[PDB]
Amino acid sequence: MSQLFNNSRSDTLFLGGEKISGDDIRNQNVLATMAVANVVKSSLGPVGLDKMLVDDIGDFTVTNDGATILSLLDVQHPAGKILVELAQQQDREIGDGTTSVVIIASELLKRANELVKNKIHPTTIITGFRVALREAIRFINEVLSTSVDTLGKETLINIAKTSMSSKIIGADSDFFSNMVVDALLAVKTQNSKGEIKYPVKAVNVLKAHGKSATESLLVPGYALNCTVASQAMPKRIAGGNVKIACLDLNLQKARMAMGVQINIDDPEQLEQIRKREAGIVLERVKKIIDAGAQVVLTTKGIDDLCLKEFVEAKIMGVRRCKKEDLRRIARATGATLVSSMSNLEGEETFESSYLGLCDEVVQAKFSDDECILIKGTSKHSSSSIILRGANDYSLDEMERSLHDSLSVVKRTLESGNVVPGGGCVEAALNIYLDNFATTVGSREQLAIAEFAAALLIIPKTLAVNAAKDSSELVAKLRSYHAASQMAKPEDVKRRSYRNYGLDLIRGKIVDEIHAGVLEPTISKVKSLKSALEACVAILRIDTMITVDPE
Amino acid sequence: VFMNASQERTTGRQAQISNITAAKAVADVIRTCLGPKAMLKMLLDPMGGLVLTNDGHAILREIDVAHPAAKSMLELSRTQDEEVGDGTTTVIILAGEILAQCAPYLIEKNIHPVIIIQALKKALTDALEVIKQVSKPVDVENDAAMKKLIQASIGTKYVIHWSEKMCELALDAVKTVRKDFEIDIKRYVRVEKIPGGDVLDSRVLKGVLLNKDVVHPKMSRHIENPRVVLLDCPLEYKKGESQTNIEIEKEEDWNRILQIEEEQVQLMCEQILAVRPTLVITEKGVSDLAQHYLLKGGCSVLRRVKKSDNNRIARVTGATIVNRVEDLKESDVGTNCGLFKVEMIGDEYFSFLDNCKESGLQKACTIMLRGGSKDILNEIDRNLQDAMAVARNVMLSPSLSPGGGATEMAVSVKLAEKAKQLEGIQQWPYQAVADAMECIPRTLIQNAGGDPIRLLSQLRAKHAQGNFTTGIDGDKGKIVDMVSYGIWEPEVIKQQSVKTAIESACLLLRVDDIVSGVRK
Amino acid sequence: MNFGSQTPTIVVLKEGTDASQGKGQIISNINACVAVQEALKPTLGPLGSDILIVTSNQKTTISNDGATILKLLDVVHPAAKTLVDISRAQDAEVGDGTTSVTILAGELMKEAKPFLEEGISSHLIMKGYRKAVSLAVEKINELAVDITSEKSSGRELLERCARTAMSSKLIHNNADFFVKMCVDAVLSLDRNDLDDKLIGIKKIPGGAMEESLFINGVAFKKTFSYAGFEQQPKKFNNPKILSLNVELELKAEKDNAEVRVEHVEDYQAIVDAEWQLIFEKLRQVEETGANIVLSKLPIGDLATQFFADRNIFCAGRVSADDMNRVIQAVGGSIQSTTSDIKPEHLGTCALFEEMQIGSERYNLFQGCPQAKTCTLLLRGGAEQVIAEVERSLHDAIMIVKRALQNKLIVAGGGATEMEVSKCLRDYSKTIAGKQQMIINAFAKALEVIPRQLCENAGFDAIEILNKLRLAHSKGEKWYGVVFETENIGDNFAKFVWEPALVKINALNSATEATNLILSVDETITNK
Amino acid sequence: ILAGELLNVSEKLISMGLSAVEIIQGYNMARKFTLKELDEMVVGEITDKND
Repeated sequence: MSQLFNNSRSDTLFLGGEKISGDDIRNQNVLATMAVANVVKSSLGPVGLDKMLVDDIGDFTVTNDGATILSLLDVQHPAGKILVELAQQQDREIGDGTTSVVIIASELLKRANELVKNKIHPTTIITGFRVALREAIRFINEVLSTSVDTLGKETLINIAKTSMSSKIIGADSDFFSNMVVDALLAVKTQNSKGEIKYPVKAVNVLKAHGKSATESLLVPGYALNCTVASQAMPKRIAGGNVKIACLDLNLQKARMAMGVQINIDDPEQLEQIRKREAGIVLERVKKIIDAGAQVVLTTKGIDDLCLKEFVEAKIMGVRRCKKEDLRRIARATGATLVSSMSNLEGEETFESSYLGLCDEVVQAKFSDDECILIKGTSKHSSSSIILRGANDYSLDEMERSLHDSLSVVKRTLESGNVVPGGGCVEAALNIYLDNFATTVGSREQLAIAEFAAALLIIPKTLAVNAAKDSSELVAKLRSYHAASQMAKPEDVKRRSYRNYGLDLIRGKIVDEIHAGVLEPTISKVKSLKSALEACVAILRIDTMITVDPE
Repeated sequence: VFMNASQERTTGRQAQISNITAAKAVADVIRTCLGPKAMLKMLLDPMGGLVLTNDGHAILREIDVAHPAAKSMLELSRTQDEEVGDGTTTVIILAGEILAQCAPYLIEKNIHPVIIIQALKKALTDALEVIKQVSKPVDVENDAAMKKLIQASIGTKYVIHWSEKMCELALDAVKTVRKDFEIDIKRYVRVEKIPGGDVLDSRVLKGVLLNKDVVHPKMSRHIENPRVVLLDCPLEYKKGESQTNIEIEKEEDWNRILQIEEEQVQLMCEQILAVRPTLVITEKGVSDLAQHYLLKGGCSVLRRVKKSDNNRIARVTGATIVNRVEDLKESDVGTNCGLFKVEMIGDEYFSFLDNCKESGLQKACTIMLRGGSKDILNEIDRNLQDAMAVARNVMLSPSLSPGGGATEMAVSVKLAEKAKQLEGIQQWPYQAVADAMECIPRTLIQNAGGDPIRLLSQLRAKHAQGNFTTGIDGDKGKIVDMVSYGIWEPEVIKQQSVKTAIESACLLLRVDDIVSGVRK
Repeated sequence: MNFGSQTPTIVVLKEGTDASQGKGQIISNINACVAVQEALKPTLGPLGSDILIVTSNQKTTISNDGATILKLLDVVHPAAKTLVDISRAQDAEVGDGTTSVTILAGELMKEAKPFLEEGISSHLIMKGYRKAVSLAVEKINELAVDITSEKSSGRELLERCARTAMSSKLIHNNADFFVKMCVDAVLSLDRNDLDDKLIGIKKIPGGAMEESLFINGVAFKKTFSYAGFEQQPKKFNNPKILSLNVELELKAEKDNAEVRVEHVEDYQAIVDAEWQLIFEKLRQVEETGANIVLSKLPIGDLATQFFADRNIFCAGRVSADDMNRVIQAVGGSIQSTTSDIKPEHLGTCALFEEMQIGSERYNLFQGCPQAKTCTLLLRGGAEQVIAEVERSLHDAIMIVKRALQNKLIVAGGGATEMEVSKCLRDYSKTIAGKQQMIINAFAKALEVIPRQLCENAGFDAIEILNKLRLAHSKGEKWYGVVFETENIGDNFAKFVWEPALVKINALNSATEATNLILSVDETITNK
Repeated sequence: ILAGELLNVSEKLISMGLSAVEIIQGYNMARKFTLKELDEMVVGEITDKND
């Protein structure tokens, strides 16, 4: 919307690029805001559609997550990097509301920029947003609903299906609902002296393309992706109480410390010194084999020298794997991870307490890839999910689709209070802020009234991607929510409305409780706070100064 | 400007139209590659070689296609190959037609893609039940039944003339690798090829075929009962991880250094002679000094061997790989070796190791092939991988699906009947699936030279009344039944064709906009 | 079957043609109109600021109104040309409010931005504007009060309406002397036939603006002044003005005539014959007693030599637009035949004097009570001020020009737009449909004119609009913003009035300009 | 619009193996039947053409 550029003044000189001041900066900030905003508008909602990005090498990326889309977009505009890093902050902390916080913060900048031309001061505009946000948080606490009179896991099953919507797994969300709920409950641990916490990424995601996505098997235990060192080793271990050895010590021919220079005056010493180099490693592996360990995990590669004794003893060898993956194996099976093998005494020894316990250790071949399936852990339970699709690019989307579903359920069990989703909160916060600021009024009434209509961008965008009539659905959301705000908590009726609306599939107003769509209260909070700081930082900038690179 | 973006942004309905048109062109090239009369496609690689095959897997692999949507069709080729290996051409043709036939709308009806996707998920579930009902189980222990089953993929290839000989090679190769459930893998199947010769003279021989002649002239090239021992360590003198750096004060110490190097290697040779092996195989290089003391005891020396061949040798003779010479024992020595011989061929030498054939570890075997040239060998090798993969599905899944396009047409009839009973808004996406299923048997008519209008009209009428085995004849282009046609195909091949094609179509329907060249 | 090698695909449209469709094309078309509006926002209001524009020819032109501003810059984007057409149509038809029409036309597109982002297609949005524009015009006619009801004077009616257009220009401070000119300029013209070519203003470099004069006569300036000039008296008492369409020359523009004479004595006759033919037409002019001779075509030397002894002033090479302005005030009309000149075709006047200003001499006709024409001589320090005041008086005369045809009192200065907007909000409450939000947006879009009034004045526009809606609650009219008292109040007591053709055409042009671009969802540009 | 859709509905005809020779005869016989049925549907016959 900027034409004629700007006239360079000779009385004003600075090294590097020219300095632009006035309304042109805020006009370019909104122009750069709407550029990244229009990308995530079509990807929001179950009726939304994602976009494709080419890497110039021929490979592409198909994902519905707004964080990955903005991460692949490198913005040269200084204020444009705020919304890019906002999505990376959203999924890292809460894990949900990534597309919404970008669209909410975009409408906050579009309406506030129109208010700056109204001559109201930006700090007064910012004050109106912060005062309205303080009361909006208090309204969120009033609409909280604690799960009660629910049968089994249906509470977590219905909430998990909300994050599965808008993504390729939305059609299969009925089958995938039981896999996500049971995955985070198996990794359940205890910390902070009684506080329940869950690990992130602990559930392994394996990519094997074949069969169908609905046939994906849920392994009652951890699965590790690795290839066997020697093909002569057994791929299946029969019998219970399988001992797993988690070790960071590789078995290889190793050079002595660089600070040592061997000088020998006799040729006869060349036989014993060369033999002892391999003999030192034998002392560590000999005590492990005698302990009866069936599976030996190793962080680093193992030469064929020590792989001979594993075949005779029927011990399965393992080579380089991720360091963070071997930690949860020892914790689940009861083994203790050993970075360097040593004892309190000056003599080397091996204790049976360092060996894990499980029901069985098997290696299953999915397509042409081979992975180990560890089922029936002893000390702590675990889980893994093997995603199946038509091509590897669909599996890349299902990984972020599964990772986003794990973050929503994680925040669900931390706070029992939940709020209805599907544009119900955004429609409820509009009317609550309409009656608000009418008492104070004065100049701040205009800035607060625009903040209420700024949250209307979320429910209106959902109806556009559905190829339906938006004005018909928006007028209904304003009809049920407005009249019920003044209700008195007796004679019932009344507030029984306003708790539901905006169903994109059938285009009708239906109850979200019977539908099952819900959202955790953690995803709603901190989303407007992060969107506010992104709006305040950009709005306060009168002049942008660019320095040419050296 | 802003970031990396814009240029020409394709938005609206034309972005999905470009995805349908580009993906449709993928199946149009291999459209003539389906059926027994299918032609061949010659490919030109940047390396300077030549690839001539009718298999859509190898055709779409070497061809470089630059397009966001069209590359997703290229990835579907390895989906059918790695999971099964048969039907790669059928999946691409089916998935290419589904996107065009099931979603011409949104150009006209303006139906939302997810609404169509919800109907595709219900159509995939009903399509699996129809295949299960038309599938008749077959005995896996019948040798005569497995021969006609392997010829299914052979009928569309060039080896159909040798199909009587080809089924003998594929049946013995899968049965040998099969280990007792009955899990087999092609990593132990050897693809090694012999240039020249007669195809009828090619036979599957147990053991590992080595290209290396014996090292010494006095090494026996004929042994009645060879005893094989595998050594990973080289017979040469190991320098060690750290430098020795001998300081020699007196002139007599230097000669002892070179004298021990002869005795140290001799010490490793004396430990080998304890088990008196007839054939010694070393993974790494061997010194000319170590071969003498091994020849005195009767041991045989060979050239360095790759790691891939060491695993196949241990399975045939039952030997165990022994790295440490001091730990070598008689229990790890391979036995039950039928014959050891070396035949002369102008290109290279060839060493034969025969198995005594008489539960334990799975046996390994190599497939010898005599072609007319080097490129003909690569074509039959791809034909064997497609033919031997058929025997892997019947063993794991005894169910047997109808072939000759009868599977896809049987589903199209059932989808049309339930389309009127379902009604609703999903009737159009659900009924459009049946139109994409009948395109595969329609291709058989176009390649045969018949009239698809009159043949497909009588095929649908005779399908309900006559039987579910009615299909299109490849050679005569007539209406025949698969019962008297004598050729059938496993259900796993048909299940992978329906699942992969539908699951891939749902990915392309969700595309909104396309931006190219963002960054690396 | 193919000809050879490979055949590339043929693109439907010609290579290089820019074509884009969908909702993104309309947003790009609206932003093109808003960007043009940004330059005309500060110009609205008596406190508005001028815009300096330099073209590719380095020709300096300063114009406050949006009609000439859009003429200087060359517009490329098609949607931005729509704002240029409404500015030129408003200028030719009326000439007042050419900037306000662009502000209203672009504001309707701005209020339609959140509607296009929704699921509402542009066809239903145009229906609300077409329905609201019909009711908005009927409200203006109901707020118009006839001036003859109070039985006031007709001269004072045109004075108050002329001072309104003097705002935002350089005349606002000097309007005391300048308004008394243009008001007397329209009264000289016939009430049945009003012409903008007769009021044409000459550009005279130098001088002061307050030194200008108004006389019912006209000035044809001068071109050459051949031999015999500066001897003739430049001050006449009661001269007889004569005009000739025939050219006085000796064989100059006449076609070549071959003359063949076979005798020497006959050659002497043809030489003196040309002297008799030229002096015959000159003698017939003296017989009529005409003291002033005007001509469109150049005047020969012998002509001016003949009238030099008779003191009769003669000036030729006068443009046709100036001569047509002279023939009205001089009574009888040009006779191109010297022998056909009759006494009743000659003109007269009470006084004639030629004075020099800005190193240029001008013949001024004075003392013509029956003159139906008028002249305006403007001065100034800069040459751009002269072009600004000329265009300022041009739009000012159009106020009193359209007022004589139809006399209607309409509020101005944000008073009319706020009253019509409230009447539309009460009508929108009974719609109960998609048009309810469009009419409320249409009434809110009409408030943009009072916005730039307070913004350019330095006062906040939020507090003023809040005081308006509380005041407009009870029945009120002419109530608007006042810049002098700094307080908003009744404009009827301020005597500031505006014609009805300004507000009626502004609503119809803004609606027509808005519905034209919103109906185009795809733009194709070849070459 | 009508001529553009006649080519779009022929997309399924050609895909089924119907030659373009019989396609021309299909539209020609259908066009003659269309013009003959338009006369019976006219309720707006007017002899005035003046008022």
